[PDB]
Amino acid sequence: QVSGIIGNLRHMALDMGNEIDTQNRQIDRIMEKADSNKTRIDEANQRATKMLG
Amino acid sequence: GMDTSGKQAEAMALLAEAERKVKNSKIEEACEIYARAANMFKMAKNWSAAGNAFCQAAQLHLQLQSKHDAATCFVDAGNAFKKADPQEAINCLMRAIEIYTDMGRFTIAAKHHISIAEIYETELVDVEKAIAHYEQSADYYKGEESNSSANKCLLKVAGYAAQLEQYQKAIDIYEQVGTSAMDSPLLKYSAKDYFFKAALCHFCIDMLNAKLAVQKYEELFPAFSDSRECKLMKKLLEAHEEQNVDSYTESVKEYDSISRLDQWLTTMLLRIKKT
Amino acid sequence: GMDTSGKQAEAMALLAEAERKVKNSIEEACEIYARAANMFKMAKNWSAAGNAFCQAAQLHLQLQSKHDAATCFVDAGNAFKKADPQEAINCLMRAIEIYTDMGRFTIAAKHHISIAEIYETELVDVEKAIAHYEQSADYYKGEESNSSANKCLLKVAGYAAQLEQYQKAIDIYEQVGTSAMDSPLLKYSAKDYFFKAALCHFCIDMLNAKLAVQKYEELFPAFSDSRECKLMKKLLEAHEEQNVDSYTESVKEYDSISRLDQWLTTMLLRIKKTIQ
Amino acid sequence: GMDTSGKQAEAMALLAEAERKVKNSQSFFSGLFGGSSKIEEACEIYARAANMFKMAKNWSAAGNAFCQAAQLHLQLQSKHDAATCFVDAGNAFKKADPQEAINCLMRAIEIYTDMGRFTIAAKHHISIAEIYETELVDVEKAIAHYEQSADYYKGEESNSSANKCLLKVAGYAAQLEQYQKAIDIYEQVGTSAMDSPLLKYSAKDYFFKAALCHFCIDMLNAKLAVQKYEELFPAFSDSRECKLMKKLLEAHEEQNVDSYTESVKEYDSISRLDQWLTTMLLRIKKT
Amino acid sequence: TRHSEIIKLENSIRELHDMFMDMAMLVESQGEMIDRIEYNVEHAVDYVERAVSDTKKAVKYQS
Repeated sequence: QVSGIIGNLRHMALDMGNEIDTQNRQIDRIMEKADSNKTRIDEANQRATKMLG
Repeated sequence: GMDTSGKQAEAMALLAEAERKVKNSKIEEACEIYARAANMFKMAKNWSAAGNAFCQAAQLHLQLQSKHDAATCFVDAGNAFKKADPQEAINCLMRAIEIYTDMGRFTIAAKHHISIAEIYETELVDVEKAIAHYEQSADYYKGEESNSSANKCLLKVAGYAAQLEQYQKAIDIYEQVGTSAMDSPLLKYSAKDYFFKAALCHFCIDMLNAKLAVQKYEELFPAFSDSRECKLMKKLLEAHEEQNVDSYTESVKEYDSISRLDQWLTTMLLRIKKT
Repeated sequence: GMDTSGKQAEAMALLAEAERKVKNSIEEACEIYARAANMFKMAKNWSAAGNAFCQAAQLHLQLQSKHDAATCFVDAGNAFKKADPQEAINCLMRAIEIYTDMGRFTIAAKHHISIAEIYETELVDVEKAIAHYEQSADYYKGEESNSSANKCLLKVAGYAAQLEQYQKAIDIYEQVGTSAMDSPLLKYSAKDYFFKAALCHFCIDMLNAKLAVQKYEELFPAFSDSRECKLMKKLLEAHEEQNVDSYTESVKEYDSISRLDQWLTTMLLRIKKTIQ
Repeated sequence: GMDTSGKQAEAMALLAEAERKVKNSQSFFSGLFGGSSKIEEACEIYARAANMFKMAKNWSAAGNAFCQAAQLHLQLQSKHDAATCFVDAGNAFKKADPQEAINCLMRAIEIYTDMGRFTIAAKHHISIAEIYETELVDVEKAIAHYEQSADYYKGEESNSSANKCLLKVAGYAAQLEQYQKAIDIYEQVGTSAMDSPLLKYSAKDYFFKAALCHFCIDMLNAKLAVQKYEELFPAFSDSRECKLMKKLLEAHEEQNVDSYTESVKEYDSISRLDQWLTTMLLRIKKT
Repeated sequence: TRHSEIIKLENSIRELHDMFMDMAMLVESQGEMIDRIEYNVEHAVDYVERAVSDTKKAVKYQS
């Protein structure tokens, strides 16, 4: 019985992987975008102060 | 095919129109049109011209008042040139790293350092240059207190050094990583494996000090006794003590039967067995 | 090297320019100070950058800044953590106070934990570390953070059992076991908490320990199923019959079957010291 | 402690100053028409006082300050910020007593659904359901709140949270002696789970729950349900649940109570039982 | 046949250990990145809220 079970268990492990790695990659991308976004708004603020002087 | 020729013709026409517009407030329009031309050339599957246009647009943006956009353009140009002249891409990525570090973006700087090290090692045969970039990335991570990336970089550089016969630095790095993992709540149980790596280096140096080294490692980490790494170390020592052929062959066969030994591990094992 | 000298000169020039600007006179001075601090950091000379960071933080906070000032103070404290632990602790405490006044208890608790761990590792101080852990536990309780609250409770109970009275640790273990009883996922660890309490109850008296372990077994049926119940029964019987051979055999078997981290061995030795 | 006493005194002084400022705000507006800056300053001071009370660990005072800030900002037409302040007040009350939290969350949900903030409305409905479950035992109200929260979540197309609410609702319903709804929900969840390989394993538990729910009716229909589950999911036979239900049916065929008890004990040893499982087994043994 | 099943189980255990280590390191990196982005987004939202409040105050005072 244990043998069979462990076999099944191995399959489950693979299943988790099918998602995990991919998710991490996606996160990295959005992180980069977020940083850029912040800069952009900061730049906008600076531009908003350009006319005020 | 026809599609590639049409894409090339469209890219050439767009570049000519951009040149006409720039030749005849205008700086922003020139930058935007140059970026659009670079994107079109990239979509046209022309690597050299697309990379050159992207580099020119990045330089124009540098002329423009902006920093993050310049760094993004630099990294995109480096990625594009990844399949082109490596030297220009490396220089552009180094400049982007400097720009990032200027405002304190040390995390992205370390990431780009690791990227340039990776490209240098995979593309060219000179891997020594990548070692400096990896060390700089590790130092940046240590300054930022990133344990995982620092440990990965230290392990990679130690492995490369061991492949280069620099046993002292590799063994020091392996011991430091092992003790850090032991202190840390996680990765401690795997630290035994790291210890073996360090031991391997010492095993290549001498045999009479091997007994003292293994005794010190055992007393430092008494739980290491049940580890199969201690079994491998003692079996290798016993095999090397007596000049026979069966001992080392059966030891390597038995240890391989569980898991496939790494190429560097097997190379060092063969080197020690031959002598 | 030449790079370090150049960065140091640039930082000094920027500091002088900022000093001149502030003497003449608003955010330009703070920007110059931050740029000088970053340039000094580039040099890898961790020393003397923290001073620029503190100057920038003070100048920026003097003009009513709340969020940016707190972030700059946190950065200065992190910079000092490697350069000068005392300055890092001061900056972290200032940032904690500012953020807590702003209502951000997560950052305050994290900085308290960092101060406690730096005191435990770099310096020599446990009572202050315990107080910081308690404060972080209260802050995370305000946020109903179950994981951090449980971690802090376990750490506090362990430290108290090691050095302080055991009533608080015993109550914490009982509460954790009761909470985990309903939760299926955490039930496996629940028994361990009860086990810990038993050890604490042994520091006072043997009959009290017997009563406590009986109560823990009755409260949580699973505690009886685990072999730890048999181990406690054997230990209590050996103590009652006053036979060191049985105690030694039991501890040796426990060590051989399960590795020890010097905690259970220490408690067992403390229990055996009074066996006489 | 002395520090706690000092913090309480400072909080009381700040509350008195806020009361004076809000009192004088009306006079200033009448005499000069200075605007609404006074109300915003009073709300900020109330928030600071609530933070100080949290320093002193006073739930009631912090909740009162948050309510005052919420109403003051609501008078400013800032419906979103007023709803946020009401939500903060409800959270503060949850520490001591959620009695005010019920109306606070109701108002917050109404405000959020008026503008279209469906996710926060669903989360607040979930909070209301949890409050009712922990304070009262009236399951039906919690079920209704869970269905409302699920509907709100599906309104925003934000899944991965309504499904858990529906599963918890089905688990509650199974204990309330209702067959049709619980069985329908369990079978729907199972058939949805079989398609997804990750959740396919969890379908066996729902099939076993449905089989147990239908077993109380009679043995004949229980056997039909078991056969239907086996045909739909033959792999369910591999799980211990199918073996357990088959053993129970076989024991009941001969009224072998000792065999049933032995099987139940063996299953408990294999995996610790749950309150719902024990209740269902005891009810089944009645017939 | 006992040795075959024993070695198969050992190989499965070793593969599971390796996958555990890899995905655990990846999850730790993911947690570090999620913490960093949480801090960044908190700072950005606070900064934009302050800026928009200041802009609203300035425009209301001017008009």
